[PDB]
Amino acid sequence: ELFQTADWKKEKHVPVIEVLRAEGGVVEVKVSVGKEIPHPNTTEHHIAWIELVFQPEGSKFPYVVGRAEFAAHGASVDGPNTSGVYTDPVAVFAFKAEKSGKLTAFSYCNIHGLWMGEATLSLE
Amino acid sequence: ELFQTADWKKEKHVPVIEVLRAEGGVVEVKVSVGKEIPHPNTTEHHIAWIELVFQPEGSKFPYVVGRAEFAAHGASVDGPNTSGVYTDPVAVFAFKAEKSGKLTAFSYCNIHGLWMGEATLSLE
Amino acid sequence: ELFQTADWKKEKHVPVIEVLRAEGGVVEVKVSVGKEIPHPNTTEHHIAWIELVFQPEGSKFPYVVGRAEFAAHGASVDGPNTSGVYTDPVAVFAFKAEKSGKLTAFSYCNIHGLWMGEATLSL
Amino acid sequence: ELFQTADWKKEKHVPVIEVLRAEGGVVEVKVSVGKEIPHPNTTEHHIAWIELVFQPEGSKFPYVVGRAEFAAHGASVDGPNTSGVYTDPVAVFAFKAEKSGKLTAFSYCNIHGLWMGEATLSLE
Ligand SMILES: [Fe+3]
Ligand SMILES: [Fe+3]
Ligand SMILES: [Fe+3]
Ligand SMILES: [Fe+3]
Repeated sequence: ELFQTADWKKEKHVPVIEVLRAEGGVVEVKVSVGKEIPHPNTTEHHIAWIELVFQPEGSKFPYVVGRAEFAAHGASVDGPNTSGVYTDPVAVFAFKAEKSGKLTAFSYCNIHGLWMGEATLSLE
Repeated sequence: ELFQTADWKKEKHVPVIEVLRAEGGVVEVKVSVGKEIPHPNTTEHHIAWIELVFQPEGSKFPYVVGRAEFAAHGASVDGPNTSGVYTDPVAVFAFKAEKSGKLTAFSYCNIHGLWMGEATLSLE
Repeated sequence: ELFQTADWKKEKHVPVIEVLRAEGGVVEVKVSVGKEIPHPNTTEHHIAWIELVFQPEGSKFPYVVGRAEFAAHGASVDGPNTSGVYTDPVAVFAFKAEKSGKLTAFSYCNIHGLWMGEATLSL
Repeated sequence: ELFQTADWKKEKHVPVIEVLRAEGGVVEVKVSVGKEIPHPNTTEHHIAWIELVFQPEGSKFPYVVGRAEFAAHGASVDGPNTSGVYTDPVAVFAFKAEKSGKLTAFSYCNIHGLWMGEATLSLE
């Protein structure tokens, strides 16, 4: 596939999905790349975005929940890696849901292609 | 002007910026629309996105930090407002920042136009 | 498989890729959904975006070329399907390329899930 | 103000709006940065996106027509400016429009901040 699923040893790209809460009709999911072992974030090499998808049990189709773009990577008029602003690739999606189902996240590294992570959403 | 800046009495559109955390050279900034008086989120009327901008003091130009798209609004093959999935218009942007500066957020209601909120990041 | 690849009879979802120009590696690629048999575009049911990916031959990784979001679906303060403005799901991606390779397009319908189309770029 | 409107001399940033076609109730609008004098497109410096907004005359609010992201700027595992792939900052937006009205375009250079362009759609 275009969508890579297994991280290499020394650099992490697979978007990791953490269900922070799922009860009372409401869900909070954090998705990150390189949470424990940071991926580079330079003008030349960085994670550009994460998109989260959710398919409720019994829904014939999945739904895009949302997308987070990480847009600052240090560039400035003074050269690459000079602005002191770098957006970390971690996003929090809050959404209503009524059933459990499957979470899929996609992410993109500007030089290492496309990536997919997956997790079950158990709604209390 | 195109970017509206003062809420109306009954429905809330101005994006609200909150610094949640600033430690270790990383800032976490929450942006939300309607945290207190919730904006509608239906198939026909919803907040589509929030974009955050940061201009460090002394920087000649502002930088986009990132953009969050809130993509689920209830639509399904069964009709509007039936999928049970609605993305809340709240995002958290985690970024490296070296200096105090000005935070500006833009947001969009699909029927009520474009909006802007502003806040100050003070690092000392 | 989240990415559907085969259209239904009555409603068209697969992003169709047309290379308009590939000369001197100045490349224009049009991508559309429902070009000949239009997909609905209402407040309730529409194509929300198309994304184009290109992997040059010899490149170990693919690159996102760009993404086009189609944001207007007739919503207004007067009700659904009243603004008079609807964005058609067609985009043109202009880019430079040095080698031939593989194009992949992705698109999304707010109710019928995710879709993929593929084509070859021959410079 | 954040949205700059007047180009410098050496380098063009203002997005230029052109109505290419208007028939059958559908309008095609091209928006580009640097069509005469091209803006740089390097791993370090590039136009990242253009967004188009349309407000039909008599409509109390504007509508975002759509957004185009130009995501490739030469980065590869071989270093900056080595992939062979660069996305030109030109987009075409095709949309149904019933009425004349005002077109606004926004664009972003990753080191030179935010930009605005304006034009009139005349349908008679
Ligand atoms: Fe990487
Ligand atoms: Fe509203
Ligand atoms: Fe559909
Ligand atoms: Fe520039």
